[PDB]
Amino acid sequence: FVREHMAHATRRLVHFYQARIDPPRTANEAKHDFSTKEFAKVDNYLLF
Amino acid sequence: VIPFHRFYSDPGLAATANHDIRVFLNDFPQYQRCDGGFPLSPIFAHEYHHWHRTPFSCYSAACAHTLESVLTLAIMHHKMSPVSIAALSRMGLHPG
Amino acid sequence: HHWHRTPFSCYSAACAHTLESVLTLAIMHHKMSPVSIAALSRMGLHPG
Amino acid sequence: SDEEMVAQKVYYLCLVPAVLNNHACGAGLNLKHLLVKLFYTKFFLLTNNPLLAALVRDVATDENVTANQAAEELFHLVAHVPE
Amino acid sequence: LELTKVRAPEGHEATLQVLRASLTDHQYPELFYLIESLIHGDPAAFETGIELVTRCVNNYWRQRGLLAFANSYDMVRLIATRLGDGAVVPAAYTHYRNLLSITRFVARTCELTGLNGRLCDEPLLAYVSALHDPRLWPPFVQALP
Amino acid sequence: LELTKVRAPEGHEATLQVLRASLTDHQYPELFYLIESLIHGDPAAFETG
Amino acid sequence: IELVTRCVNNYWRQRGLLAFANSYDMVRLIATRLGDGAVVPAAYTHYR
Amino acid sequence: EEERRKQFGANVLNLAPAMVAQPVISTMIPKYMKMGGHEDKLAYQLDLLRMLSIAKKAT
Repeated sequence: FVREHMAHATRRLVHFYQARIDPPRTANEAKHDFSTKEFAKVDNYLLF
Repeated sequence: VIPFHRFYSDPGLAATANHDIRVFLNDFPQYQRCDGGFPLSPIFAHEYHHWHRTPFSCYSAACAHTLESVLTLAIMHHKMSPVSIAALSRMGLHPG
Repeated sequence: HHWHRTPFSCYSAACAHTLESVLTLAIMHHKMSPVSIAALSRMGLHPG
Repeated sequence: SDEEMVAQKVYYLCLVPAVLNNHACGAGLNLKHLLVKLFYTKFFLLTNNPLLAALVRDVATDENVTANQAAEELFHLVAHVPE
Repeated sequence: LELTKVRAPEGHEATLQVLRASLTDHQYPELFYLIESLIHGDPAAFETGIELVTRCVNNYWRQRGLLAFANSYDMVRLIATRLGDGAVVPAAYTHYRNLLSITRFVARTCELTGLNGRLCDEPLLAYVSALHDPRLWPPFVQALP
Repeated sequence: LELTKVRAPEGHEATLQVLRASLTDHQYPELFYLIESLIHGDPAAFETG
Repeated sequence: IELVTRCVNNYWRQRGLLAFANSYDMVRLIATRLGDGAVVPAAYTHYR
Repeated sequence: EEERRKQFGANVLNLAPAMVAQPVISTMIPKYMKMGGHEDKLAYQLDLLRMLSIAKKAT
């Protein structure tokens, strides 16, 4: 959702690591984590 | 350091480039990994808006090199257009 | 109270060379944690 | 670092003992008593030291870098000796 | 291995045979043991004693094909990071770099494919594989982690 | 691949092993990183280089 | 040493078969001695 | 002051006295005067040869 109004990302990029806290990965690497059969099991919370 | 793309972030590489990333991995060694999967900056946080989605990188991080991954990434770059499936099954190439 | 036990040393004494024992000591050092069994069976790698 | 410690543990716990078939034993020199014989060969501004002139000339040698010339570099590296 | 399906290292069999031979040779020298325990894994020691360690490795490889400073990960790591510019050791440096690459590839299989996530204290690989928690220690510490 | 049946490269995987080494190297030297980002892909910039 | 090791190098340079191989004590002394500046460079493969 | 220069060079460091011929061994002796622990006669030896190692270098 953020546009951030890109000016000098080469210096405004390390500021996110100046921040110490990381957002959750938003379902994509979890969709990679859950193996192919467990993606179809009830173990998968991202069935929906 | 510029970890601008999801293909193009590397934990130890970005840490030894700028040690703020080394402080980030001091905090969070869960990404300090070849697969990794960094939260990857509000700038270019647009993973869904990216053309290259997550399983490209999370395939390449465990891909098998030498003439098959080089070409199968380009086969993973087949479009999912309706006309792409059309020409694809038309030439008999099995879609995804 | 040692971390490594007699099966580690007594495998390494009778081991075979050429990266087989090198990688299999690394896989012998998977944990018997419950969360290790959880993540391991969701990898599909066999718990020991 | 974390990758450093993971790599050191992988090396010293998987790669080394599988190579050696546990022909290993972890030793360390008696460096305080050892370097006394290294010290005061003649002066500076050599190579009459027994068992320095043996091993240095026996292995670490060159036509450029002789017994004395190679013992010079180890005389430089005396400084940072740890416990 | 079939979880990984990665092909990073190249000359692994000849590399581990050169390591085996260096750690089989009966008169692997006192001087090499001295310099390795003396440099003690310090890069600020290695960078001061380059022209001894590099010339000594190179003359030892020229003497006999098995390489030098092999038993210490810190010695082979500093030899990896600095040896080679100027071609000090032309060919056995491939075996040195392959020792480093074997450590990296076995660490990848240690880390596997697709165990992300962390508990509030520790990452998940610390819980899953015992190489990744710092609770396990290297048996030869030269700089404390 | 089998719709095409083309075999244009022949030292392909050896070249990719050399590529693996070249883009692996921890001691991949420094003037390389200077010159490549300097030249930035131009024959007019490159003919002086 | 100046006799026996120069004799090993001379005899391997003469004939490709090696030297002092009748005795375990002699082959033990060769395989232990070599490493003193590589007197016998490539036949120490066969001795070790 | 030459008395302590005799004492540390002769009784502690155990050398025949040529203290002033080398400059860097001369400067460590007033520091070794102030330091105790003379029972361990090897530490000053090893503590001085690392300074002699510093005194010539090309790094």
